[PDB]
Amino acid sequence: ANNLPDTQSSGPAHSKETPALTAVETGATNPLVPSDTVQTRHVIQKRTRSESTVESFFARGACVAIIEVDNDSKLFSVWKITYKDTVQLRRKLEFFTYSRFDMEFTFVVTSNYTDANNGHALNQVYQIMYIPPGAPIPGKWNDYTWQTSSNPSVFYTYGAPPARISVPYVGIANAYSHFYDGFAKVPLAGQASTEGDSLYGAASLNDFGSLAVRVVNDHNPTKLTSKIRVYMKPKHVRVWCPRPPRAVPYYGPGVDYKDGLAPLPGKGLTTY
Amino acid sequence: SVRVMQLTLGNSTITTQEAANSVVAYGRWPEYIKDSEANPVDQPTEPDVAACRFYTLDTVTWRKESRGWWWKLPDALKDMGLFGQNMFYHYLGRAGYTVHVQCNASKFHQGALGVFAVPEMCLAGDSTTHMFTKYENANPGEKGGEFKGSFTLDTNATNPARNFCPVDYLFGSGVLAGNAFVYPHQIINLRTNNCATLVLPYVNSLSIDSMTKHNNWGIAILPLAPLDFATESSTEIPITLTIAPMCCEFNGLRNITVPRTQ
Ligand SMILES: COc1ccc(OCc2ccc(COc3c(Cl)cccc3Cl)cc2)c(Cl)c1
Repeated sequence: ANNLPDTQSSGPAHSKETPALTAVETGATNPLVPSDTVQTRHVIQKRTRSESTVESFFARGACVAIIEVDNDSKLFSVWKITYKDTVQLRRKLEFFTYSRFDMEFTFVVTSNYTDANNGHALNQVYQIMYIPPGAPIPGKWNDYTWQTSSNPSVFYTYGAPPARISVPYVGIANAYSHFYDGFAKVPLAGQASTEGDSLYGAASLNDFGSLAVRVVNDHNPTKLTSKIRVYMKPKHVRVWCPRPPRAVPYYGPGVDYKDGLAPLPGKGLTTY
Repeated sequence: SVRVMQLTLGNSTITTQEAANSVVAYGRWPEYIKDSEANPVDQPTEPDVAACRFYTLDTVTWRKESRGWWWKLPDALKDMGLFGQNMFYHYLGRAGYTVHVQCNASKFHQGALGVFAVPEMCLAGDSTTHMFTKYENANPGEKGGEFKGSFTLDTNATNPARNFCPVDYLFGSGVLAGNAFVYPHQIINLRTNNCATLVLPYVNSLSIDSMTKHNNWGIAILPLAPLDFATESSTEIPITLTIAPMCCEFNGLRNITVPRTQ
């Protein structure tokens, strides 16, 4: 996040040192600066790379999900936690193979009457319950699971500033894997083809669990719908192994492609 | 004294025996770009004596009916010797100036000319289409332009003139001319002086810019008190304009620029 070096003045040359010539076969990039190939003046550099630090690049709340609940089973909804339901944050994360950070979740809740001239309801309160992989998932908008004696819940009152909570680095590995070239199972010799088969590039069937959202108020016959837009921001970021960015449209959770396979336009070789 | 001076730049010298001091705009003398304010990294060219010398642009004539004249810098000097060459061969260019306006008459003549140096002197156009003045009209070169006594809207839709319509009392830009004194200036009152001398530093929001796309200064000359003589309804006295670029430095050399004309 710092300063750039100054440009030193450089005069003419006539020597056996040729920085302009190189050999990219080695796998290295030629570290030339302007003064290597032209005469330069002294410039005191004041520009910095403060905004391109790994932290500043991700320091934005991106939408990862839009959970919908109809307060007239739709009285409650469950969202399997992921960053792949949307494309924008996903593409930025995928510039790297591994990552490690904390997360900040902000929830923007909106609601409205479906009918322009019918129904009425008192102010709604929402419960956003996190169900860690293993915990019982709600079957009804009002069954015993909503007691949350151990699961973390967030109760949001409609109209209040967006709710917000922080989550630590929760991975079971030392870093989050954006790419996993493997399987969760190894098919063994002799077992039925139905056996030992698993998805390519998938780890746990339930990585991070899911969110169960519901309106706590008793539902009125009035037609109402609410949407909880989930925004996530990685804070305290560290990333490893850069990768080229996604060039063609995403086709699922994997690196699969199908449709926009011809991303580049035509342009004449000798056309400026 | 305040009245006698001699200016020498390169191979050119100007003498005056009736000056009224000289003005150094904003109290800043022209200078070269410092390393702490430098932007383009390539080695600059500094023609020095070949470009920083006095160039005499065309002489205009003042009559009882004149409304005023205007020029744009570096535009007015684009065809001036090696200064113009360097201007067109380089992407970027920077320069300050010494503007010396000349106008002598006699002890029986009257009149006062207001000479103003305006940074970013944007002028008003002639159509209902905003910012419609075309490049060729905005950059007249050494001949410059003239102020008008009234606004006249160009209505030829088939062939719009796309020119300026600078009304004099509106300073050609929608402001009152009497307030133009907030800009560096001098007055050539015939009963007092022969000339006006202004030293202009480079003014811009950048250290260096494109001289072909952008005019930094504008020179406006307005008759504050009209020309009058003895009893000759007929009177004409010339106004000669001599300008010298200062501290010229150019960056970004390539093939020469040949702008479209007329
Ligand atoms: C590589 O990029 C990643 C890695 C992991 C991720 O998710 C891990 C994750 C694990 C638990 C929770 C649970 O967080 C919550 C809690 Cl406790 C209470 C209330 C609401 C929430 Cl929301 C949320 C996200 C995401 Cl979205 C991107």
